[PDB]
Amino acid sequence: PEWTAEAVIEGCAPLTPLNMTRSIAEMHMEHPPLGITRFFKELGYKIARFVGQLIEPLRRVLERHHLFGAWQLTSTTPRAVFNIFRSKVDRAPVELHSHYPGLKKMYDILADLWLERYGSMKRLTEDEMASAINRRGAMGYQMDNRNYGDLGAYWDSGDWRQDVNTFKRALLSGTPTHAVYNTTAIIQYLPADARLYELKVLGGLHKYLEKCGWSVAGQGLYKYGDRVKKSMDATGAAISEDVAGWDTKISKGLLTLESHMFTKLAEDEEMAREIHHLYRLYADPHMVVQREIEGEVHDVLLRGRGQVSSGRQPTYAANTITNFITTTYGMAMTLGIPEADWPRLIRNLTDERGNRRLLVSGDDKVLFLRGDEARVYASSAYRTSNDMGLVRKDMALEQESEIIVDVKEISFCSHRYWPVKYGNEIHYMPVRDVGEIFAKATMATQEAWARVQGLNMLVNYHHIPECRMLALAILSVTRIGLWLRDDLAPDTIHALITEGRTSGWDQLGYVDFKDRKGILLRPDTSYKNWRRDLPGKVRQLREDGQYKDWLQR
Amino acid sequence: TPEWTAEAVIEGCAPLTPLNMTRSIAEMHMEHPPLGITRFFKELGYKIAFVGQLIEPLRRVLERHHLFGAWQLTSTTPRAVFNIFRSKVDRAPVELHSHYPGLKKMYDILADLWLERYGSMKRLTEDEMASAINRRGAMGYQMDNRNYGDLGAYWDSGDWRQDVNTFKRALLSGTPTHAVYNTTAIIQYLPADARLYELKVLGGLHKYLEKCGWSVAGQGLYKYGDRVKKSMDATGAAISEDVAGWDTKISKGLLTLESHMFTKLAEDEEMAREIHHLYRLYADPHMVVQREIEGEVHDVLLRGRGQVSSGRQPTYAANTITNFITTTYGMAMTLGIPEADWPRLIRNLTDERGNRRLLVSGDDKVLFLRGDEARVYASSAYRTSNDMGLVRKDMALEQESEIIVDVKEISFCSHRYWPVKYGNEIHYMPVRDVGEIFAKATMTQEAWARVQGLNMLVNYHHIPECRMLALAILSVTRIGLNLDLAPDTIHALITEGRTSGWDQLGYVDFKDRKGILLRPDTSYKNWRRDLPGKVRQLREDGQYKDWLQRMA
Ligand SMILES: [Se]
Repeated sequence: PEWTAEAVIEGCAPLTPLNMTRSIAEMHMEHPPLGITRFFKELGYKIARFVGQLIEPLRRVLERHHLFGAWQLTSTTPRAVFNIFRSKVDRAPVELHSHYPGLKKMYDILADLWLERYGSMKRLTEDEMASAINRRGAMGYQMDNRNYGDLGAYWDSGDWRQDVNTFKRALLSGTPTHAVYNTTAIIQYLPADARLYELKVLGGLHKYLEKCGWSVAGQGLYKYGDRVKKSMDATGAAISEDVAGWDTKISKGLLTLESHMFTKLAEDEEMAREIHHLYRLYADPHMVVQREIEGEVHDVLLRGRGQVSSGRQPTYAANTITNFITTTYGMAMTLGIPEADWPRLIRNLTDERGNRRLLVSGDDKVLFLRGDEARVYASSAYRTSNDMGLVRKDMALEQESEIIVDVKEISFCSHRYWPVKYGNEIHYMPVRDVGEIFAKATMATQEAWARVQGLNMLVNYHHIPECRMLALAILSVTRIGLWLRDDLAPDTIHALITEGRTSGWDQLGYVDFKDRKGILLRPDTSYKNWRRDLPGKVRQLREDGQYKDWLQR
Repeated sequence: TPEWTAEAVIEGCAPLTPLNMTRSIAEMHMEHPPLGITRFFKELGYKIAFVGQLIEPLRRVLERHHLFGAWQLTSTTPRAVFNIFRSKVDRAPVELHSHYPGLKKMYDILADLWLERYGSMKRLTEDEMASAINRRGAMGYQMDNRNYGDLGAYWDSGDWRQDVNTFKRALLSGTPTHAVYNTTAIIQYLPADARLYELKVLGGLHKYLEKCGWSVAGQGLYKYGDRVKKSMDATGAAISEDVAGWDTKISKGLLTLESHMFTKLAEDEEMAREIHHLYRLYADPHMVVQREIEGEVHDVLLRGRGQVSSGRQPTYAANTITNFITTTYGMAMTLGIPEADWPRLIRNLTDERGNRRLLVSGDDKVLFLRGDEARVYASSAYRTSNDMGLVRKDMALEQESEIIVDVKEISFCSHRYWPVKYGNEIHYMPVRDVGEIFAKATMTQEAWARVQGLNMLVNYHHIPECRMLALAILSVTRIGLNLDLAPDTIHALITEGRTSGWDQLGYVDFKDRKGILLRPDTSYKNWRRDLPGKVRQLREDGQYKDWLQRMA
């Protein structure tokens, strides 16, 4: 119903709403709006086998002492879909605060460092686009009638070349086609022709992130732990605070600074107008979310103001940049760093020099500081993020930050990092609750998709014994011939970790036996019987194809 | 029509039987039948066709009183290349002699010692390769059509990854691709993909040598004199004898022992097959040399048997191993050391214990012995090396060896070594004819010159004219090229940081500044006089620093 006024950000082109009458009509609303949301404006509504068996003998201890989670409601009813929307998404971002000129100055600094060092940003190419799509992606309501199976099918047909140009021409006129977000359970995504356009236009942001020492873009999970140890060694204190529902809290004001920075990176004038028009869409999101009232399912069209959508490929790069800026800003403000040193500050963070480091990935971030500046930051830095509504999760509003002094306690990208011996080298490797690893590996071509999880798990989680054995069991049960290949050997793994200074199955280390507790499986009777029965269990599932014995390693 | 002698059949060793060279020979595009005017090689066919300006005031003195010549002022006509080759390379190695059983035992003893102590040998990693290749290296005729600029452009492209596997797979099949040597003026080399493969397979030999007390592998030249003094201090006499054209005299029989030894070092059986197949190539060398007859330039494909090519990355490591084994075998035989003590002898030479010491680098060797055993070695040890054709350069066949008793008379790696005082320490530093030093040092051009400036300052600061030129080079080249050095780095290399400053970097004595070193006469003083102005005259738009201030 009643929105606050927007912020007036000097020096920035405003994200004026586009003419959405064409895109709204493609959704085919029938009935007037009910209006039961507190921030979103309703405009109208219309009437609507391999990994699992391999881990089944471990399922009971995984449900009881770990986060396997058989408590998945499977089908999210339309009533539950709307309930999640109303509690998590239907909340007004904080638009009015006094930090935009400071934040803008830092967006400008980062943009200038990037142009100075690496030049202007280009649209993605077809091969760069081809390597980045989720071929399993959905088509969207506005394009189901064209009958493609998914994104990969619609990509292979080459029909996207004309839809993307059609989408681009409609967007640049001010009256876009296919501009209304679809939702699933809340994941928000535009139709597939819109997603290839925004991937082509903004996909280059990832390239800059590959050059920044405070980003992990284009690095394997196996590289993260040493980066955490490296940053911790140069500082000694870390602050890792998650924000509750980060996507839902980004303001239209911050999106304006995002658009302003990205247009500044555009190589030509037209590309800048494309980026700007994409953000006119983003800051004025229209989406269709299901409800259920009196046994009747509705598709509900709702209008919001400037949040961040789940299923846009640029979101990761965009969230990563904005999380870095806002964190460095609040940090610089709290520590009293003068504006004149802000260029050196961003430069140093990018180059990993000095005694302050950041690691940022999406809404996930770790701030590294010396002991004295950590205490200063911990006592008051929350005041600035609270002004912008970036409220920290599971903490009281004004609780002082927890200061981490043990590198094994630093959580980042949902993992902690422990030292694992590789020959005479030590490298920090990821650990999380093995229920979560196993849950992803089995839910989150079925024999084809299973063999990827086995290849994934062996490279990334070989130091967790149960993860190596499930990986070797997956590889023994999936058939041959369906960076990591059928010929995946330790030499491939040692090159990723130690650049080939180690070799052989013998030099792939494990975690200490004492720490195989808590998040990892305690080696108990259920574990021993799983291991004892594992070779017998790989033989009963094998069918038809040719196979190799892996558990012997 | 050259008629080779019989080969040698060495017991216990896999023979280096020739490879099917048909495919690799066909890659050279030969057009005409052989002329056949070589005495040893068999012709198969033929086909048709900054620093400089800084030292210029010393050009006259360097050309008359030192070994400078007129650098980069002449090139070699094709007739001259073939004369060079016909005189130096076209000579049969000595394959038939009685020393192969004794030599194999020591090859076996050394291989067993390394395995026991340091484990098996692995192929180099991609970082290990990258940090050892010669980026300006040539591509080879068989690879010019791929339009790479040099080896670095080839390496940075990542196209080498499959070519090396393609080379590997052709080699192991017995019919290699790209196995014929190219030549330049005589340096011989395979195409760039082959040199990456052979560096990958055999590049690990270097790691073994860095652990041997008789090797200077992976040590800077600034460490050599102290090694010479330390070996001299433990012995009292030295014999330093150069072999004329060492590469041209290694036999196929000796290559069979090298291959035999390195296959034993391999960490798995397919590595062993790769090494042996590479030596099936080395022992059966095909190369293309130029010649000129009646005004017509030829590319002549020639086939020989079992000598050593220089444009091969493992050649250094292989040569110093064989140099050590043949020298250790000759000394043991001549001194009457029984076979049962050969394991301890090799171990002791590796550990720098006992009263016999060796220093080996390529074909350069110095044998350190007590005065008594030095007399025995000098009077007959040449018999054994003459038997293997390793004839000593510039001496009669049976001239007794020169016995050296003054540590400063010892030549090793083209240098002699004089004591230079660093604070209260003495360290032996390399000296040679400064005409050679300046000649060796004479875009990428400015970057290259500045590296010669940093190298010369590190290695030759004790030579005054060398320090001054290096400081001049450091003042005339920009800051920030693609190569901050201070004396704190130099002392760290020489005295482990026990000394410090410019004022503790020693000089040679004034009296010894003659002969090989420049005499500080009128040409020298005028050169020093005009150097600051020539430095300013040669500067271009970069950011420079003055270095001449660090002397006078
Ligand atoms: Se395992």
